[PDB]
Amino acid sequence: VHLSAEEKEAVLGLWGKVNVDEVGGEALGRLLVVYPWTQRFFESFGDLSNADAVMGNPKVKAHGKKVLQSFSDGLKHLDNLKGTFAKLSELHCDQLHVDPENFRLLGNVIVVVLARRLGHDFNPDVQAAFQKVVAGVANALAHKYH
Amino acid sequence: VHLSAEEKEAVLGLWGKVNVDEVGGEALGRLLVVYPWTQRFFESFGDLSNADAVMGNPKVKAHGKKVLQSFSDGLKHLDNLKGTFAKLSELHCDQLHVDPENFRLLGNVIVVVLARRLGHDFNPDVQAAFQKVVAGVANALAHKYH
Amino acid sequence: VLSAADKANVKAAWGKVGGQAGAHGAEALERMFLGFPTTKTYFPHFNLSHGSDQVKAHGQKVADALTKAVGHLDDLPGALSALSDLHAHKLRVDPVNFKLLSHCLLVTLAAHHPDDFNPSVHASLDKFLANVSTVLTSKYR
Amino acid sequence: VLSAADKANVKAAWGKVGGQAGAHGAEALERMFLGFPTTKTYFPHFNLSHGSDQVKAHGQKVADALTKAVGHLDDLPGALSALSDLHAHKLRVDPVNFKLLSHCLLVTLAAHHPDDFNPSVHASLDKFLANVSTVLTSKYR
Ligand code: HEM
Ligand code: HEM
Ligand code: HEM
Ligand code: HEM
Repeated sequence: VHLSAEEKEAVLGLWGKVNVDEVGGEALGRLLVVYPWTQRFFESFGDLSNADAVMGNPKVKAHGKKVLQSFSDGLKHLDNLKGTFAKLSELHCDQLHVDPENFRLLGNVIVVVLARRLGHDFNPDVQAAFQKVVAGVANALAHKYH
Repeated sequence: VHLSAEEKEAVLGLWGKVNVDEVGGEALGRLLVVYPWTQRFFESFGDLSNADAVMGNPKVKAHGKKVLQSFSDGLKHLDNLKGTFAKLSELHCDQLHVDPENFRLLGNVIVVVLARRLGHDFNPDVQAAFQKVVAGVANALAHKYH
Repeated sequence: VLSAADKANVKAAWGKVGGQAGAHGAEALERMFLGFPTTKTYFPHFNLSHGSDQVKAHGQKVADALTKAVGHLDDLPGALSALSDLHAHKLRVDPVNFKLLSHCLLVTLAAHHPDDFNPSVHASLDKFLANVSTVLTSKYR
Repeated sequence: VLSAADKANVKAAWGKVGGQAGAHGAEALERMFLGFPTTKTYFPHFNLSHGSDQVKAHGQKVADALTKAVGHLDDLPGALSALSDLHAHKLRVDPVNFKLLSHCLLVTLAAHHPDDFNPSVHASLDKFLANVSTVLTSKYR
């Protein structure tokens, strides 16, 4: 991603404010509530049959934590996003056959949970820095598309 | 793209049969009548008021040869599509303001014109190698985006 | 919004497919499975080798639903509302995959009717297929 | 159209936004200009600095158009007629820019109303903006 220095400070500054194990959970349940075709891929996770059931689901919460953790790792490797996400794009492509368009949709739902949780601190500038990162991670999880 | 030896041979072999100039005039006249918002960037070419005016327009045709001829340098240069296209990706991004999804729609319009012209040679297997290339090309023309 | 021009071209193009519809519908699925392997995830019960009878049979079913749509342009909602329920609601198929099949229907028709797939028929079929995909992707709930 | 649950969520959620409709449309356009710079080209006549007056004024016009459409959720095509032909025919706005503005309206609304943006409201407001975008992009298809 080409982040200036003012943008990288705005991203790492914003990220110290994130409760990783609250954000990731809320972002994977809304992905499942808001774009129902994604439910198909987590159906081994239980009752995803309505908003409160996705949102109250143990495995949705624990797996969202894992998802937002991968973001954190990737945040201290912005110059080498591809290589930090290479094994994970093999998981998503080869084994899971998740269409790349959904990497982008989960990227933007995490941008909505962050604005919901931080309010004024998730200003238009911070969002713009952060949209670049979400595009880079989306492209990095799609590099191994065999 | 990580393209296989079989597939390079398949793409190149068949590109030898396409008259790059007649297919580029065609791809571009069809993007502009199928996807009419792409005419916004080609306001100067004149009467784009119906598909007979578009097709047959000297300028759509002249320009089309040039995008297909750039497609050709990208072919066998596969290993390095990101530098072959870096000049044009910043040209698109910063000078013309073309949103990147239209790089996917022109790729697919070249693929139906190749299917229209080569017919049986453009079988499902050669198509599959080509969807990799056109994905490759768009991804490269999208690099300098953010 | 599918206007008169597009209605008239859908009918005529599809007229010229005629009885090859189900062949087209199968070539198109084969091209989809080959060009975008992620779609294959929905067919684990099918044999997806070169010209499987399962693929050719399903190919016929898609082409007959597209002919029902071609004879119901003013109201594909009604015409395809049980097919909406099956793909969005019941099989949950990704909206992205409908454009990938459309695109592959178009490469098939072009390849097979080249002196008949012209710019205006190309845009009419592409709005037709985009309107059929919209209807089958309505019921997510 | 929207299901009855969706209409009810859309109407209450946009109902309690109230007077802030203008301010949210303004901040939605700022977050799209900054976040997606290709969209700045439709506005060269404008001054696009944070707190610009033209951006504030045009932000009210966008929100008032979304209140007319929350008002007529079933007259949605008739209601947005002038605006579908002004966008597709006259301004030739690329389709994807409507998916980007819609994203910046859901981010603006989450930021200002954390309380109210529960997951179902979020789902009803996305289907509401995707169907508003389909009406505005309808001359293309
Ligand atoms: C923003 C991009 C994404 C990131 C950072 C991400 C990260 C991860 C990680 C850390 C794993 C665990 C790998 C393992 O089990 O060894 C994984 C698994 C998985 N992801 Fe994602 N993911 C992303 C997007 C998606 C999307 C959008 C889908 C949904 C269509 C998806 C579906 C899956 C599935 C099905 C699993 C397996 C879960 C399980 O263990 O039960 N992921 N992802
Ligand atoms: C894979 C697709 C594409 C390739 C390889 C490509 C290639 C080119 C090339 C060869 C030029 C000449 C640039 C120069 O050196 O001055 C150019 C110009 C241009 N391209 Fe593309 N392009 C692509 C897609 C697009 C799309 C889809 C749009 C429109 C929505 C676009 C809009 C333009 C415009 C406006 C020009 C300048 C036309 C003029 O001369 O006024 N390009 N492109
Ligand atoms: C152009 C739009 C499409 C049309 C017209 C369409 C139509 C149909 C029809 C007619 C059936 C047959 C059901 C019956 O026998 O009553 C069906 C089933 C099905 N469709 Fe589609 N379909 C379309 C797109 C898709 C896409 C894009 C996918 C996924 C990549 C898909 C996946 C399925 C699956 C998995 C089934 C069930 C297969 C089975 O019978 O076991 N369809 N479709
Ligand atoms: C999805 C929500 C949208 C709505 C409800 C909407 C609504 C409107 C309205 C009410 C006007 C004012 C017309 C008038 O009364 O003078 C307008 C103008 C315009 N809109 Fe949109 N719009 C939307 C999306 C877009 C998008 C995505 C773009 C492109 C990035 C865009 C670009 C414009 C431009 C260039 C004008 C003309 C501005 C001027 O000359 O002052 N709009 N829009």
